[PDB]
Amino acid sequence: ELTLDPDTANPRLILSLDLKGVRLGERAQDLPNHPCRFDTNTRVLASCGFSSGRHHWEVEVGSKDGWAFGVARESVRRKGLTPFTPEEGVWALQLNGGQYWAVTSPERSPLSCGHLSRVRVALDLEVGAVSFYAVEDMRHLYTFRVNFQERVFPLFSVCSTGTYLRIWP
Amino acid sequence: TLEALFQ
Repeated sequence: ELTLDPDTANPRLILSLDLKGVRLGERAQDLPNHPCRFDTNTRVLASCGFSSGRHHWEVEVGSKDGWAFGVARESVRRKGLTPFTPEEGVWALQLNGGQYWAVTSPERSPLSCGHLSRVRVALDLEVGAVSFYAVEDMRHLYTFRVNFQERVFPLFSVCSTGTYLRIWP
Repeated sequence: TLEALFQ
């Protein structure tokens, strides 16, 4: 039921026709520059955000470096180059330098989780947590415990070609 | 590295 929101998408991203998938293109599309659009960081949000309750979705991930995904607070900064950090309201996993990371700050946390293909995200706004699990055995990857203070959106980022993220039906 | 600067 989640779909990517094209009005938020950085113009270099290419969204799938069914709005489930995202990869990085080779040029910027000519798109209107709405306040909601990430104009520099290679990000896109889902069209649905959450202010309460518990929510699950699953994300199919490419094998090559370049992606990061999780959740963002609605007030995440959209304009100019911004850090990809929890302080900026991004709580995410990332594949970079051949390693899986939970994107903590100032140092990321390397995950010795083995190869990932699909990840379940469990967002719990009632207790204040977002957790990630590898779907094959639901092994726990990481949990951020956060007193979320605003609406929270699923977040996706792809900053190199050769990889992808896809919301799974 | 630098290649994730725009993440």
